[PDB]
Amino acid sequence: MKQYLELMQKVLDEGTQKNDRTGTGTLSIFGHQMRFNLQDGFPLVTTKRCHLRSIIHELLWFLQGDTNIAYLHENNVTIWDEWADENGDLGPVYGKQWRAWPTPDGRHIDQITTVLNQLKNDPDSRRIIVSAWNVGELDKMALAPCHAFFQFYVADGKLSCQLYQRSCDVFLGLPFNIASYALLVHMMAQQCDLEVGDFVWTGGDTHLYSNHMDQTHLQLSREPRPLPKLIIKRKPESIFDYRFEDFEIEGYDPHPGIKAPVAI
Amino acid sequence: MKQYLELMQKVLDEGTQKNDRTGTGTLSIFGHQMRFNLQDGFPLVTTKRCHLRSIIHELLWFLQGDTNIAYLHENNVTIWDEWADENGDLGPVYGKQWRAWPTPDGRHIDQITTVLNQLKNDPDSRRIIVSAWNVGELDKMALAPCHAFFQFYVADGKLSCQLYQRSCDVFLGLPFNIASYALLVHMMAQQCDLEVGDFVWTGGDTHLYSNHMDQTHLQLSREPRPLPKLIIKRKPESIFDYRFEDFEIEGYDPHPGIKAPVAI
Ligand SMILES: Cc1nc2ccc3ccc(CNc4ccc5c(c4)CN([C@@H](CCC(=O)O)C(=O)O)C5=O)cc3c2c(=O)[nH]1
Ligand SMILES: Cc1nc2ccc3ccc(CNc4ccc5c(c4)CN([C@@H](CCC(=O)O)C(=O)O)C5=O)cc3c2c(=O)[nH]1
Ligand SMILES: O=c1ccn([C@H]2C[C@H](O)[C@@H](COP(=O)(O)O)O2)c(=O)[nH]1
Ligand SMILES: O=c1ccn([C@H]2C[C@H](O)[C@@H](COP(=O)(O)O)O2)c(=O)[nH]1
Repeated sequence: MKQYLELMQKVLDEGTQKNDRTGTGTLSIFGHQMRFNLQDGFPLVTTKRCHLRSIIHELLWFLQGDTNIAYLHENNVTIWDEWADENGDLGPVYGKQWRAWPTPDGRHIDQITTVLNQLKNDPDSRRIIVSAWNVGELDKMALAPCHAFFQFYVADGKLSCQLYQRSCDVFLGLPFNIASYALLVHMMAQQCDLEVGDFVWTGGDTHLYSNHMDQTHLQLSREPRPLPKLIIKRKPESIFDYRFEDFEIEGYDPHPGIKAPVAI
Repeated sequence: MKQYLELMQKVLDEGTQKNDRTGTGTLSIFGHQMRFNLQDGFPLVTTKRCHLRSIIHELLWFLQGDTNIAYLHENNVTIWDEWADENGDLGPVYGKQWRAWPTPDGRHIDQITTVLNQLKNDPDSRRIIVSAWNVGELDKMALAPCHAFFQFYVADGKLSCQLYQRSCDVFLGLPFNIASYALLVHMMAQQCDLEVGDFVWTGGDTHLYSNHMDQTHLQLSREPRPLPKLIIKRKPESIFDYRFEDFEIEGYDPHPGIKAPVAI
């Protein structure tokens, strides 16, 4: 994608060499924002092949409030396995914060159903936020959240979303993080009889790891193909009721996949 | 300043007319970012006179964990007055979350001590964040956090900071919020022997209120002037014991302070 290839070119031309907790070394910039008008096409990378199945299953997993990896295993998703303890638990991560943020006095707030009730009764609110950054439970999480915070806004009967991502692995994580959030914006728009607006991505530490530089220069020498189409074949009774097979992706024809190591 | 003024015209050319909680009406955009190189001077507006004594007093009030406007009265800062209960209290707002985010298990977390220790021991960290968006406590706050989430970054001996401001009053609040955080970046750079870097601002619902258009049109015809320079006259034993006496701006030659109606 134009926006994606241009962030890669910007971290290569402006990135400073940093060290990081996984030992691997990075090229790094701080502060970046880009926008995708979701009516132009579904924002899934065409310069290397990505796999929808995985983006969808992790999204369904977040929406049920799940933080154990067995659901993901049942549907062949492996990326969470190094962080999981012996019982497959990742601790209070995304799915838990989304659906059941713990308050000081006993309570639990479901941030997803709150947001659906704000878009319905009060779409002009400036407080239609979902946060995963629970400072209090961060010591209990397998990984502190990268895509930590997001805000929805409604305009001419169109739903927009902005995500604050504190840390971003440009080459490996970001194809999946933007497809994940753009999918949640078609799901919340369908539920609210709203049209799709913009998905705005903002990054804190936006980086390329040192052992991704050949890969990066190969992908960037590929010109983008036309952006694919998302078809939802079913409007479920609630947002928690989407199954994998409601979603069809049309017109997706990518360049060959490019592999690269995950820094631990 | 040119970034701030470019944003102001953008909200007029492109802003959607929205109804808001006050009734006043607004012109609005979603998703906007601004980079301020702090080497080039202090980012306090020159097109209208801003009063540094109130900026510096609100911020020392935050850093001490205080949610009662008593301190701000001793030192004449008003603005938090319609939101305070008869005992002068705002609920667990900014300062309470910066210094004492409360767990489910009784304990508290001092996010400013955490963040100073991370800057003094692990500067490459992509988790040097402090959040004021405490979901389990939003209902006990008089007004939910506008400047909600920020992240620090260390690259070539320089300290940078990025802010997420969910809802923004371009005319009134935004001049004060840019100086306030740029100021914090200077106190943190000083306590941690780092040079100052970039201050990056990211907004959600960025808006201009209807009854501000005249003052905005007056401001857009005035040219910006050179930025001031912030001298910090001493080096305190901790970031918690700074004082009004310690801050000085050389080179501030603004246009007159412009009066404009606040919305309740
Ligand atoms: C350094 C780093 N660490 C991470 C650790 C946790 C993550 C969890 C999820 C995601 C983003 N979500 C997905 C969700 C599914 C897949 C992938 C990523 C990557 N992908 C693997 C497939 C793994 C496999 O062989 O089965 C791939 O590289 O193609 C997936 O199918 C990124 C990370 C990162 C990440 O991208 N970078
Ligand atoms: C509509 C609106 N509501 C707010 C809610 C309370 C706020 C609290 C803090 C700040 C930002 N902090 C400061 C810090 C200093 C000053 C002001 C605000 C406003 N101001 C007034 C004086 C104080 C007053 O309005 O009572 C001025 O003359 O410009 C100050 O000197 C803005 C708001 C807004 C805000 O920006 N706009
Ligand atoms: O959704 C995800 C999850 C993780 N990461 C990356 C960010 C960093 O490269 C790494 C997490 O390491 P820290 O930032 O916590 O150090 O994983 C992503 O890009 N996207
Ligand atoms: O630091 C601050 C505090 C408040 N506001 C503004 C944001 C909105 O204009 C209004 C708060 O209204 P809500 O967003 O909460 O609805 O005050 C600022 O811009 N900066």
